[PDB]
Amino acid sequence: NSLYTAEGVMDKHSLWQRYVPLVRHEALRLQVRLPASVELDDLLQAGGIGLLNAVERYDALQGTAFTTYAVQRIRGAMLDELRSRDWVPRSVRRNAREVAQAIGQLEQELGRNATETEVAERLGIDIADYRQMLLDTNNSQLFSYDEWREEHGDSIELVTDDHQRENPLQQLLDSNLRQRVMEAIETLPEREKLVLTLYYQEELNLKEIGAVLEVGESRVSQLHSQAIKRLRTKLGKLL
Amino acid sequence: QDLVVTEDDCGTHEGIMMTPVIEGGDVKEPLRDRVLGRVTAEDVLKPGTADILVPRNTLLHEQWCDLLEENSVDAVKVRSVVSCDTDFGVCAHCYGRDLARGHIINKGEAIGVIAAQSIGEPGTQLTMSSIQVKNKGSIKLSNVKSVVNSSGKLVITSRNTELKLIDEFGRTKESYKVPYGAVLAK
Amino acid sequence: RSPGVFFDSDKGKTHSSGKVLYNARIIPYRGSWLDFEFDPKDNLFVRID
Amino acid sequence: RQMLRKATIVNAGSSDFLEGEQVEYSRVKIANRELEANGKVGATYSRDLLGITKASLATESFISAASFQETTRVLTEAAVAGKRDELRGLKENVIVGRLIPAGTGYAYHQDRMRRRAAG
Amino acid sequence: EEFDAIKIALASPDMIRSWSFGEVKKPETINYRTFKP
Amino acid sequence: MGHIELASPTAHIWFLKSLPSRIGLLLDMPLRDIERVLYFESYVVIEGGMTNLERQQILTEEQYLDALEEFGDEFDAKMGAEAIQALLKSMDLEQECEQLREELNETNSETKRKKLTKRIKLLEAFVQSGNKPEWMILTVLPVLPPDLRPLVPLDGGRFATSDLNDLYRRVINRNNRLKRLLDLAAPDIIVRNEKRMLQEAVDALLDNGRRGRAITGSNKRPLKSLADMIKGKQGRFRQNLLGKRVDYSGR
Amino acid sequence: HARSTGSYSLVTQQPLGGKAQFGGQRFGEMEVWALEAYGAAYTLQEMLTVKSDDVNGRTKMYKNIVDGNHQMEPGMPESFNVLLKEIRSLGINIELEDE
Amino acid sequence: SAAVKEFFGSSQLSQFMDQNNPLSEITHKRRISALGPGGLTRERAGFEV
Amino acid sequence: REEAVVWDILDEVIREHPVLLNRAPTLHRLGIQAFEPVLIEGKAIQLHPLV
DNA sequence: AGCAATAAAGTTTCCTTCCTCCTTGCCGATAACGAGATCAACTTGTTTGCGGCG
DNA sequence: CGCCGCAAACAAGTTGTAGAGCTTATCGGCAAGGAGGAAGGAAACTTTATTGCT
Ligand SMILES: [Zn+2]
Repeated sequence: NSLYTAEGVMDKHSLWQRYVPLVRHEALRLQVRLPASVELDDLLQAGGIGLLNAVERYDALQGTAFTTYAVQRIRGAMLDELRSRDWVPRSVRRNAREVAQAIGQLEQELGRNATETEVAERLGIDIADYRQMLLDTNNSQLFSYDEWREEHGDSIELVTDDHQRENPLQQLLDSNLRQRVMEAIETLPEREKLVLTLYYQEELNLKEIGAVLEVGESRVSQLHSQAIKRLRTKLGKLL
Repeated sequence: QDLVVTEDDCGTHEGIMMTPVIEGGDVKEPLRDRVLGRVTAEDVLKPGTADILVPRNTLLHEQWCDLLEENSVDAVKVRSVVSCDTDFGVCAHCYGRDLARGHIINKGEAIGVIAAQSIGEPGTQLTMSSIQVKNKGSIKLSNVKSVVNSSGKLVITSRNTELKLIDEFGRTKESYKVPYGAVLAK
Repeated sequence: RSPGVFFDSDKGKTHSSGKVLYNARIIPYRGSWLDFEFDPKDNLFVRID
Repeated sequence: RQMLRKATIVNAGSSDFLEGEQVEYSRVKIANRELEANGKVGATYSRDLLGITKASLATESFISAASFQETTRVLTEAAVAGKRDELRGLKENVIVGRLIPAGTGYAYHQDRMRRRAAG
Repeated sequence: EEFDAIKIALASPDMIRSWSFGEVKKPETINYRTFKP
Repeated sequence: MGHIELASPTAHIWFLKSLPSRIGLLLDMPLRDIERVLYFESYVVIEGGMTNLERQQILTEEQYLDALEEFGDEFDAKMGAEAIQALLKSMDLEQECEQLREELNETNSETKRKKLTKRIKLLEAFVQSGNKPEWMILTVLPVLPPDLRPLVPLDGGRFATSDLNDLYRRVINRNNRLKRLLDLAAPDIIVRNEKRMLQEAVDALLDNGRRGRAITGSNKRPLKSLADMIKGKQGRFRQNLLGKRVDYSGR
Repeated sequence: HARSTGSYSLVTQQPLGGKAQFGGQRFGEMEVWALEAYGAAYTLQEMLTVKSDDVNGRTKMYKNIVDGNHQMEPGMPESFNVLLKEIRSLGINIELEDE
Repeated sequence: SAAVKEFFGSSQLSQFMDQNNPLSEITHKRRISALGPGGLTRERAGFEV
Repeated sequence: REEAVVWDILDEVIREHPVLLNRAPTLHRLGIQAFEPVLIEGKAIQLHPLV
């Protein structure tokens, strides 16, 4: 690209070009981790763009190196894109790195493992703190179609369970009971049949009628109760 | 997948001759079997000549195979499947009988289905000098060019020819082909 | 199979030839394999892994 | 007879000179064209043979071809060409799950076919 | 439900437009905790 | 179905890497040439303002410079999908059809006759289908519904997912980057890398280890594409569509 | 193991397999080819629609049975349209000609 | 520990024991293969072995 | 609760109420047939020998 | 029995409200180490097509 | 023309048999915010129960 100035573009871009190898080699140990670590090309694109941003705003009177002004934005960009891929918060991972340091450090202190009260004391915050963190951090993503072990008898897509299923007779008898509500209340005062119909039938408004009559719904309460007492006059399981 | 019967008869023109598979030794498929449930290509006759029994087509059941096995025919044509001309399908006449049923196939059936199953099922099971007449009978050599050799006997001057033993009646007993200019005793 | 060395010859690979092709193989316990072999026209060739 | 549903062309005047094509369709055109339609503009023919595995794909329908083997290639060479299958095989009906063009449902199938004729 | 035949055709872009309802713009699906979209 | 808008076009693979292309197969050009265009390796002529040079004429970027400083204006030569797009856009069918059918008559030697027929019916197809060849390209995509690539939780809060999602995401990231980059008019090399990575992401969505080598998760196992929803036994046809699990049954 | 009615899939709503998970049995193409050989349309039609996928179908048939009614109505499998949607996702104007 | 625990838990070779009968265990322990890593596969490998 | 009427009613139904039975693999079309029930007190099917 | 009153009790709404936390974005300060590979695959195999390849 | 090489691509069926992880190591401070959050409470509002009058 370019600027309004031209020699401040060609010097700009010559510098840009010259320390692409820096982008490389500093990246070239930020390897084995998450599979874009395998890619490395994302890294290069990112590095170039962060470079331009640093470049745009080099501060020269400070007398720092421009490589040293660069490294800041370089790293920050790299970390940004990794932070983009992960979808879990940050202080999470602070705590995770911290337990890692501490637990290794103190397992060296002791020379053996797994005496969690040591975690409690060393991280003198609370037990429930790390106890919850253990959930929060250490439990990660898995995939759906992986084979079920002793070659390909079935997958994980066979062995699945659900709770929100359909069931045919509950809606059936629900409608039976709806018409039984009608069967009870068609004999009863003009409004209450209607309030309970149009509230329970087509899923409309209740006190919308309390505003229409303007009786305070004392009588509404009473008649609601009596209709209950009348539909404790039938027998139906699904209890 | 595609194949069915479309039509009752296609009224189509002729097809193939069945003639027996006796070669090497004795019969290995009766001509009767190769008639059973065929349809004739044509009106067909008897060695006492001019005795028709199909008006171009019949169900060729064992009455007829017997009626023929009385006599000495050795070749008959059939409205083969291949000469059936029906566009997108076939006629039943060209097919004839459903074996498992035992009568003329009705219209409406699938075929190559049956073919594929019938052929695939067993196949699993299924990997698992001189010429010297034995018996008397007339000799029949066809499409020959040959010569009396200097000794006086016959030697073939066209690779076409092959020896037969025909019985005294006229049906073949045996058939064995003889090399070009091979030495004969007869 | 062991590590070490191994000899063999395929028989009419380009079956137009119907010709033998001898070749040798090397298999370290750890590290890279290696293959020496001939061609239809009696010339040596090599390939790693 | 299922191995043989194609023949290559000798002459021309109806279509391309030697383009591979149904024998049956050749018979149709000449059962239509070489008739009093015309003495001859249409063409004569060699006769072809084809092994089964590539005969099977080499078909009007793409679907049955697309079912089992090299479906993608089929799919392209059809979809480029604005092709369309007409629901006449078995598989064509079982996949959509309609009644078979045969057997018991033969009769309703011919009913639906005269409906295809009758609107 | 009842239909006659199949036909394949090419996917013109405007058909993508007509089939669509809206444009997606970002990688995520959900929150990690609120098991929500 | 949803959709996605792209910055720039890309092209389809089944139209290309498969047996006979139908893309360059049309043009009368090889495979490798068009790869090295769309791998962004070498320029090629669009349309010589000077007929000094030729259409379809490949330009390594270095000898490109010779012509570049020699004329500058009077040629058009690019590298990528837009270029091929405009080629595909430009050419007429009709004339090529007539001329092929004409000069067919001259020397209908075998392989020549074959190739002529080949093209001619390609052409005829493009006509009579009503299609437009332009639509080989891809500048806009569909989205499929979640229920076909879902994400659901487990007993202990854990999850399970469909890999497709992952592949959508990379695409999106790259494209958004490219926009951000384009807003700055940045030096072009970055753009080049950006789009090669783009199209690589694209076809890897479609069919992973066909052109370039396949993407995996941490396990060292592929991120399963679309195609294998449809293929082998595992595909819908032979698993799930023809042979069927059944109720009111037993053993 | 036996099974009348129970759980299903979710992606495609058809039944499962395994006595542990109250499994339905499988019906292969081989069994189709046989049925074709006899030529019984309504049978295989049914087991492909109602006892496998067509949900409206399974529902209303169960309704009719308990009502004493031994009759049928068909629909279309969902898995078909799933295939359609995969196709169009692959960048294609797959579609259908209405009658 | 990750390497140790995995192939004591992740390898094909590491298997439940077959607790049905004495023979089951002793013999299943004397059981030999050419499979897994550094070995072979069903479909590729043929008759010769 | 499995009352005696339950079994009586089953007997009412299943007469003339035929079924389909299947061995695997289906080579030819007789690999399946169409039989008529008879109830028996076990967990295991009896079958006419010849088939 | 039908109808209301007073009093009491529990509310849902619901709305603010100010504590507290939590999350989205940015920019920074010494100087220089190296162009990856990294832990894999074992070569099925016969048939068929097409690009070269003469 | 007739190699030659290369590359693609199918590889029985249906039961069951149990369970899944991770080489990982991935600023760091500030701000400003905007959501949320809880508090304890006010307050429509609603709901109960106990005595009055047709
Ligand atoms: Zn016929």
